[PDB]
Amino acid sequence: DARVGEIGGVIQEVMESYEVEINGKTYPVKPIRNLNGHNILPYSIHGTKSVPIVKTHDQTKMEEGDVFAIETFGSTGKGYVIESGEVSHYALRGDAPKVDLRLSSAKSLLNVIKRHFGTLPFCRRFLDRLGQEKYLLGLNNLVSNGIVEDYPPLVDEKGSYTAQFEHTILIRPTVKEVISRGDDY
Amino acid sequence: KVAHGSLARAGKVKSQTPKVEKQEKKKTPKGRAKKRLTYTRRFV
Amino acid sequence: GGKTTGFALIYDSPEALKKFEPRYRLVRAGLAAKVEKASRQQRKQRKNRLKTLRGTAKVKGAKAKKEK
Amino acid sequence: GGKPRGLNAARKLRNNRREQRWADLQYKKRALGTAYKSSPFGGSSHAKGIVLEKVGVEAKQPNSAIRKCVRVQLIKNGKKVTAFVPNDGCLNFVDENDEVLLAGFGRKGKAKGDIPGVRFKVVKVSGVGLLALWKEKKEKPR
Amino acid sequence: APRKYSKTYKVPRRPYEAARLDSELKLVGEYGLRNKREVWRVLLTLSKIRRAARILLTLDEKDPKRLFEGNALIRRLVRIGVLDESRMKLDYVLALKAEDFLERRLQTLVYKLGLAKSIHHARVLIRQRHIRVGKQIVNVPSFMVRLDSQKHIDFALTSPFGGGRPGRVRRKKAKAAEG
RNA sequence: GUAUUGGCCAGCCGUGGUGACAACGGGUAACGGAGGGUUAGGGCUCGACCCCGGAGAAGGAGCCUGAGAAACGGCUACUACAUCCAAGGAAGGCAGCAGGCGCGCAAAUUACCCAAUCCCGACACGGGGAGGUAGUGACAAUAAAUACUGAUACAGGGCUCUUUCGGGUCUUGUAAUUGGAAUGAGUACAAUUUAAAUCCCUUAACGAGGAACAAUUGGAGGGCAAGUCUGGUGCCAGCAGCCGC
Repeated sequence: DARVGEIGGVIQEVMESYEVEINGKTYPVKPIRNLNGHNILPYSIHGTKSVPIVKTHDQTKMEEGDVFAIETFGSTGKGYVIESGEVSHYALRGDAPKVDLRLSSAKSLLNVIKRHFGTLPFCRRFLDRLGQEKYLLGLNNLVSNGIVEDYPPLVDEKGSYTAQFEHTILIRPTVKEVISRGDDY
Repeated sequence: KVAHGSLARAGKVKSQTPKVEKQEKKKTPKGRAKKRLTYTRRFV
Repeated sequence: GGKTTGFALIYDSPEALKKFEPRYRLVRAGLAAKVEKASRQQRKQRKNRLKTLRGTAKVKGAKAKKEK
Repeated sequence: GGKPRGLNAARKLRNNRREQRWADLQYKKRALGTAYKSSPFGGSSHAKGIVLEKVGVEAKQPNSAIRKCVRVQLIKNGKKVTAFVPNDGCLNFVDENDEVLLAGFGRKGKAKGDIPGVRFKVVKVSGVGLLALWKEKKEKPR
Repeated sequence: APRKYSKTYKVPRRPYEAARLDSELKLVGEYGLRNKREVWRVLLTLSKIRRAARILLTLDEKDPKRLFEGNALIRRLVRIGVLDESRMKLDYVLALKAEDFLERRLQTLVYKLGLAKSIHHARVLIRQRHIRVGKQIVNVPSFMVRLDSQKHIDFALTSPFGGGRPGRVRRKKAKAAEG
């Protein structure tokens, strides 16, 4: 029965009460407003629900049986990230449209991905260890055709510092179980 | 072009540019005095 | 500068002065005292209140005993 | 050559100028008042609207870029138009349902540059002013 | 409806012309003006005179309108001193130029009659309450001094240079050193 | 019948009146004029708005008093809004001055006064949100702060003696040195201003040495005046009225 938009406001108010001196200048810590946690589904890292880290009017409620990844990010910069840099991360869309590919090279990679990774995310090095050496043409073609999604690195402004903490929690029928808790954090 | 594009890349260059500060310099005369200095350089 | 310009009035007799001078000038010289009155809005408000009474408006408490 | 030149032919000369004056394009649009009728703005300079979504528009043939326009519905009469957000990285300042204020490109009803089918630009967002936010002269209210 | 206003300058049509840009700057530096506006203002008041003379010149000779207004126009220019007595003719006012008007202003007249070392020193003395014409204290640099009043410019009676008492900082130094 | 003329109206009798020299009808983001803006001459465009004339007081009609009204800070009735109630009843019209809501890109104080210009009444004496004064106010227009000046050195320009690092003479410049006087931006005893105040104008005691008593807005390929210098990005991000990068 907790309201996700109200949770976001509480998270923001605690973090924003802190400040940090770097090279003689004091910087307020700002939430990265366009990042959020999410629910987790079988074999699929992102579901349909979001957990913001600023106050919003999202009234969607958490329900018995759900599992959520609660993650927060703080920054000394603008509190906003953009995509920039070399791409390493990819994932096959489960809802990919049916397409016909003239290039035979793509036809082979598509079979490899479904049979090895399914909808689980993969990286370039996971292809190298399977003996794939001439795949960059086909991978870029699968992205352009809407079959594979790319996830470029996300960066704040140069000279800023960012930190992250995240846990997985199970909303069981009886009690809440914070499954990833350890003695470290 | 099903992809159409991606709006994430807005503001890439301005964000990643290095930041450098103003360095203090002497104040310049203003008003009638500033015109007097200009006249001397261009004709004397 | 060190120059100043004004206006002057010379009267035949002291009694003739008080007859023709405006009152506000007399207060400046101290000959006459100021008039004490209430502000302009309260006087206007009182005037309109008395248009609803007919005859001997000074005392109107005779109607207090109608309720018993 | 071929005009009437007599001393009592003032009627023909006056009538002729009135008829041929319609062939002008600048005068024809002024007399019929097309701006009052067809233009999304009611013959005014600015207008207020509500942002609906963020859209990217491709540049024309020689160029190659994404122009990052936006969709807006006018409060005054409920019409829907598209507007361009100037400067570098300014879409980041605008969210959904933000009450923007618009103006023209100055080409007087025609598209400017390589951007196709766009006639308006965003001047203010949340009543703060776009350019002031860009130079960090003000902070956007929540 | 009951209030009257007017503006005293005009703006040139072409903004960036090399020939015009340096010509005005020479005039500005010579007379120690503040900006280009005072140059344009002098040009406008000179243009009004030319238009009036040009209108009258196309009239017939000995026309009563030409005689009455022509004489009044000529007398005004002689009185202020921007036109010499050897040339009282309606044709000679057309030959007047900009530098003639700038000669007969209080800022330059201070320079010519001693009283100052630089033309920039004259202006700061005018704005401060030092110079007086006749018996009246003047703090307007563009006073446009008349002819017969030229022999009465002198220091103010209350100014430290023309009498009075020592100024603000001189008194403090004398008092501080005294005790 | 009306204050009077009149197809203004009642009877009886004729068949006429306007039009291609634009009648009749439809549009007007239309009150008319004196006039505003822009200029070789000829013109184009705007005019709700301080002066003159006309109309209206939420929409229509009717009427009393009176010299003068088809009046609305006068009355009667219907339509549309809307107020108090003991449930029987009673009352209202800001396109008058302030003020609130809505509409929009778009427009100020619920302040002081009859001292001035004038009006009305039985009246030299009373009244006037007509009208005047102040607050907010970068609508426009006028005047004009942000610094001034010596000496010693160096540099160069002007002239001479003139052989060259040589000497006399003046100006200009200073990450060169020290040396001078002056002024209001503020501020504050007084007087003056004013119906009572404020501002302006005068005036004792204070008020300039740099990290101030610190000027900004747009530009540097061409049209169009001002770099082919140094980092970042790599048809991406973006600039560009136009040719373009």
